[PDB]
Amino acid sequence: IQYRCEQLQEIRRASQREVMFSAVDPDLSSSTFLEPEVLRDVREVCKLRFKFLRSLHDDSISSSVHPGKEDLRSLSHQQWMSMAEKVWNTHTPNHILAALERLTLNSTQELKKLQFSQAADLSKGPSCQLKEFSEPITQSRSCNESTHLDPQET
Amino acid sequence: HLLRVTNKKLNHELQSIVNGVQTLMSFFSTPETACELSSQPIFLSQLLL
Amino acid sequence: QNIQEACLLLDKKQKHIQILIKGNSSSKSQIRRSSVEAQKYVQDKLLPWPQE
Repeated sequence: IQYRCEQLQEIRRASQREVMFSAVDPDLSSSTFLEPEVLRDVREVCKLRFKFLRSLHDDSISSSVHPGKEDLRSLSHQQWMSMAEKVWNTHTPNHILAALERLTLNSTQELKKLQFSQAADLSKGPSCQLKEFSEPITQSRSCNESTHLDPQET
Repeated sequence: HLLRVTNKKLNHELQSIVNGVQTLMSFFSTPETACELSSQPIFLSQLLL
Repeated sequence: QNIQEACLLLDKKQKHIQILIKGNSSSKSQIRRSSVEAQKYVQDKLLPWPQE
């Protein structure tokens, strides 16, 4: 009984620690604010579960029922259960809930940024000012001969 | 005299079990019926979703 | 032919969005029930033991 009272009293003392989460101003660059451990661990558990759900969705759209994918799904679910149970045993329920509230707020701001970026493109009339869309990603320079018509001919 | 010492030990362990279980149950009580003490919720079932 | 296959893909994705919206509404309802079940177990089963 005494050992159980000590365990519950430790969870109560852990609950009393206020978790500071950093303000999401969108224009403020890269600065070094350390992410709360609860926010990281809840994000990684949610991201592992999201990857699992996405793999189930991609396999439902691609009619290629490759049978060797079921064993890998069971392993991914057990790995998620063990990590989720670890998170529920390492972090207090209040901190886990506050980390989920922060994750939901971040997801809501990503959707609002996507709404504003597409509205600014419709008000420019047809003048083709191909200005500086800069950064991303890819060009995997390998490929062979083929004739592909550079199709951004207006 | 030995039996009277053993009787005091037995009564102490009986009282410690009573106090131990009352302390244990104080963690499960809902914050509405408890006075103003900072009853920070310990369980997920005690948090307002 | 690619335009027709892409229309069929758009319809499959649209059906899946409807399933996910319905699934998330059900999950929200189930979390609320699980909270009430845990509180009711504490009240009916755990809280009486100190008197016995």
